Amino acid sequence: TVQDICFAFLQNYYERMRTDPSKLAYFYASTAELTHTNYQSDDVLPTVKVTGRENINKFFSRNDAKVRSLKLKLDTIDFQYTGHLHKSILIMATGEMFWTGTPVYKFCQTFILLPSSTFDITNDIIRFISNSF
Amino acid sequence: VTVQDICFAFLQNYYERMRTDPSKLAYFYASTAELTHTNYQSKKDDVLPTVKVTGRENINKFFSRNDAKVRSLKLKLDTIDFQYTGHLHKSILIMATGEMFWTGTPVYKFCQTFILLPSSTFDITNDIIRFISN
Amino acid sequence: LPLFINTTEAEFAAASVQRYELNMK
Amino acid sequence: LPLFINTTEAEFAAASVQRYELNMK
Repeated sequence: TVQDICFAFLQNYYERMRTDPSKLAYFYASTAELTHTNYQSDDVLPTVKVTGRENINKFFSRNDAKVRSLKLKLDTIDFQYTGHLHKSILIMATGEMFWTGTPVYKFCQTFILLPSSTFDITNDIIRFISNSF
Repeated sequence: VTVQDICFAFLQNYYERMRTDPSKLAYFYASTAELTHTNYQSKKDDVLPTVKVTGRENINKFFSRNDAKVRSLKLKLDTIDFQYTGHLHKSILIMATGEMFWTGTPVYKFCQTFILLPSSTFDITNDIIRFISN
Repeated sequence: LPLFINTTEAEFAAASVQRYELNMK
Repeated sequence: LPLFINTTEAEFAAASVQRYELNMK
């Protein structure tokens, strides 16, 4: 089911990040857009835009150690179909993210998956959410 | 006109259309659009449940049935993120976050995501809101 | 940003404290 | 679900307490 694809995708995405950041970029389309935690820079963090699989790999690889330390509590998943022939999948996740020894950050993250049996990430945006109070 | 410009205009126009006429909201969606929206029909909680609606006619029936409630929607828009996507990188992915309420209600934190597909104009193909517990 | 849409900062502030009050109820 | 990914829950609880202590500082 589509719910199964989404859950599997999310689990695999974050887990591959723990195991090898230098291979993460291959789950992205060649022309993918990434907006991710700016490791090169409060209950929010700045993000940075990165375009294309080569630059996405340079990003994850330069930040390997930090990327490997990423952990989360995944609270919610929403999905819809989108794109050409309604065959792509739009996914929104929310939860609380942290890295080894850091406080938690509330986040929302959106992906779009384009069919390659498999899918390539064409879009990946994270946004941190500050407390109401 | 810049992509940031169109995203900001899109969001402002979308929420204000809720105030002015819920029965015409559906005009801004593609015929086959997917909506996941606040479930106004559902039966304290700082999140609200949502419901899935597909296709412009169904989307119209949903907004129209909830006309009075939809007209009372208010928000503080905190953040906007965008990227290009889809065929020839001409579609636009937008994510917004903020705090939403209706006349006389408490606030609810939300994130809402849209996909805009070009026709000069764009049609909404996807619209998902998720309420976030603080 | 932030942009108040269909509302004012004051109306928003009221809804916000309403939430806090319920949270503490 | 919620689902803990790359972490346990106790580890999450500790990170959450960290945020709470920062909020009140």
